[PDB]
Amino acid sequence: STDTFNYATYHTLEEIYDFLDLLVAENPHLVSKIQIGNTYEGRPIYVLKFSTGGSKRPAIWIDTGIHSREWVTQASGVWFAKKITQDYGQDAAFTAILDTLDIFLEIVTNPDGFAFTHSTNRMWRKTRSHTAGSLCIGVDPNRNWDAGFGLSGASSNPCSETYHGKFANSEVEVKSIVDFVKDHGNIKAFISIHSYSQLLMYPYGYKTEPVPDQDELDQLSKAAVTALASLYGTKFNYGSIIKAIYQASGSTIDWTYSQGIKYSFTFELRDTGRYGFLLPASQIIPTAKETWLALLTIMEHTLNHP
Ligand SMILES: CC(=O)N[C@@H](CC(C)C)C(=O)N[C@@H](Cc1ccccc1)P(=O)([O-])C[C@@H](Cc1ccccc1)C(=O)O
Ligand SMILES: [Zn+2]
Repeated sequence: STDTFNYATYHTLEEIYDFLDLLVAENPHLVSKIQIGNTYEGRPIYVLKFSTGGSKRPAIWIDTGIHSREWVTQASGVWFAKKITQDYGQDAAFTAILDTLDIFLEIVTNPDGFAFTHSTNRMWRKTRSHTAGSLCIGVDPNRNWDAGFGLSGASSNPCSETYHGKFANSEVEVKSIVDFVKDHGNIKAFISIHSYSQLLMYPYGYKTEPVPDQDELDQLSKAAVTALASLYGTKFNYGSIIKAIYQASGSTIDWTYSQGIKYSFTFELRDTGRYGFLLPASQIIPTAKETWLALLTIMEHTLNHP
């Protein structure tokens, strides 16, 4: 059951999918699973919805595993799902969050990539869509969104790690999120989680110009990384994507923010390079724990600022 699940190890796609079902079955009045589409290879795409009721409540969205090799992100998502059901009705501050906000959690945002990192190539990053006249496979799901699509910060070469695709939303894994969010209409925070580098970022990645909500986002980022540090002393930096890392066009939070989702953030988790993507299983739960502190901070702020 989810009480006997090993949270400190990396799992396969099937185990994570079995986990989703276990958690819904153990918490039928709190947690449900939504299929938002099928991947290029036909695998279902699922979102957990955590809700104490109401009808299209204001919601936080959290996604992990958009880039499939980023294993700590999926492993942390599993932990978060469990943390939510452990804490609701036990922790008062968290209970107050979920008595008002819904939470949507997409643990494996790129299932075909994820299965590929298990079957064939531990370092696979992209989707697994085939591109004609190319033998190279896949599109960078973090360059396929409709925000500066195709501008500097992405590549038109199908073989590139940052290939943008033929057009915005050409990847079904991306378009499925787009349609979910637009159909929902009441997403107030959108958090995309990646690794590694220990960063918390707000938009834009595609241009240098500051977002109009920059001072609010920046101070929230400061509050979040300070919360994160309070646990093991892990040091995160924060800023716009373009300043903290590099120019990237067609990325997720640029899109979400342009739809009016003000609290659009992207995390880069542990570590800063020693292990990079190959983070030991012994760092899964501390990464998750400290990251949960940062998440609490953003959620509470979203709760309090309509
Ligand atoms: C071999 C390697 O490291 N490749 C990079 C991606 C290529 C550009 C070289 C990468 O995979 N970056 C991931 C994490 C990272 C690694 C080293 C330094 C900094 C970051 P990333 O999660 O894939 C970085 C991410 C940044 C981002 C976040 C949100 C909106 C726009 C861009 C991205 O490139 O999508
Ligand atoms: Zn990434």
